[PDB]
Amino acid sequence: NFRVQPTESIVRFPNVTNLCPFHEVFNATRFASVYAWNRTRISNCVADY
Amino acid sequence: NNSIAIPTNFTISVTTEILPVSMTKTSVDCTMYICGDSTECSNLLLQYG
Repeated sequence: NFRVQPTESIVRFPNVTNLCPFHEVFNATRFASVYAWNRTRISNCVADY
Repeated sequence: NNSIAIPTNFTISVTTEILPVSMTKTSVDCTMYICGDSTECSNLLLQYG
């Protein structure tokens, strides 16, 4: 019998999903008082690191 | 004992008779069915004789 063919098209579910609070802690001006560790709950995502 | 009945007219009657002669001739791609078109699964399949 006969067939194979490769060419990878991996068009993906998202389009422009929001990144993350990343590049906002890596790049913030004023952090918290040390014991008040400014944990957040980093947001919804495209936290594609 | 001694009486017979004899036709005096007749009747030309056409009846039909339908008969199957042939059925659909299929073919199967044993691998592409079993193993899916594109799989080292097929490489496992040849084990089965």
